[PDB]
Amino acid sequence: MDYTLTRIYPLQKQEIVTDPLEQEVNKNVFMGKLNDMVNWGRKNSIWPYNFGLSCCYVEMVTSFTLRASPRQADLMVVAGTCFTKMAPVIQRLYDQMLEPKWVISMGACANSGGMYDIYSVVQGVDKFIPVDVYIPGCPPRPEAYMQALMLLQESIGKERRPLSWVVGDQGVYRANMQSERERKRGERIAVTNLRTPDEI
Amino acid sequence: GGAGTDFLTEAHLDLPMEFESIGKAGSRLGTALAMAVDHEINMVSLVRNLEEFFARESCGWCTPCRDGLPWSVKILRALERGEGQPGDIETLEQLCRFLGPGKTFCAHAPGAVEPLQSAIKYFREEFEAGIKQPFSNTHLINGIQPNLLK
Ligand code: SF4
Ligand code: SF4
Repeated sequence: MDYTLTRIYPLQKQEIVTDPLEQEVNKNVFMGKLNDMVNWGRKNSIWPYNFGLSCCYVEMVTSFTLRASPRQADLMVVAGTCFTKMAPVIQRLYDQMLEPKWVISMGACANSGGMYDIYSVVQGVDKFIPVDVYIPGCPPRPEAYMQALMLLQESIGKERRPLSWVVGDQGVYRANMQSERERKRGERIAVTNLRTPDEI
Repeated sequence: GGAGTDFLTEAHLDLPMEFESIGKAGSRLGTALAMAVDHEINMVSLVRNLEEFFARESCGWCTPCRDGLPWSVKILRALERGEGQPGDIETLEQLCRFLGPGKTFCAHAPGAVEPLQSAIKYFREEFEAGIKQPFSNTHLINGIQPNLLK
């Protein structure tokens, strides 16, 4: 598994590296156990902050069926169009969160601007805010967010973040995971026949 | 007087063979060489033969005569084979009006529809016996529900 080191957004240190733990110089069975324990607690305790924008927030509340403060949130779900007047607000809320933090882009608009390539819309939240999981759709089905959360859990269980801010390497090593598209290419292509669009 | 003249009935046999008399009767004197049709002759098959000739003698210059006459031949052949579908006689009549004088480049077609319009006028019952099948130009595509026009 290769990792991307974000040592100390559009432009920042992104050096592809090897598992820092596997490196013998910094290889300790105890340290590895500690890393796994922290990753386990974080992936099984992702408190969310749903920034409600446009129509995607409505699908999100259906899935909900709260860390009202960005301070208590570990994940910011950008669900809606990134309007010009809203972009400063989104950046401020994300900048009022503490490490570790994650961002899931839900919807074509948050992903790339979607059908709204217009003068009053930022073409993607990834133009100003780092994103971890992208959910295609418009609006993405409530169940799609659940899949995205599970994908984030997997990515979080493989991260190598500093165990303490006073000792060790303060670098966030994120694993270069395999694309879901290539992972499930086989089953998708094998599909042959489908139900005719004639019945309910 | 010719394959390109409008058919007349026994009632028109007492009309003088002049250009004005036959014209008022609803046909043309033509070559004055008349042809007699007996009761043992089917009008649909007779006009199908006439159209097959007029359609293949077309030179192919103007669409009305080049692509319109061949359509009629197919409808007439379907009618004589009992495979006519509703709307066939209407197409035949529309062709007769739209292939009339002025519409085509020369008078080959204007005269080719003269026998057809007359046969439908005096012997429609023969053309009607041909229509025995329901109208259908579309097959059923699976997965696509059809627009059911009423
Ligand atoms: S991606 Fe589609 S459904 Fe979601 S906020 Fe944008 S326009 Fe609305
Ligand atoms: S009507 Fe005359 S010009 Fe037109 S296709 Fe027939 S023969 Fe040719």
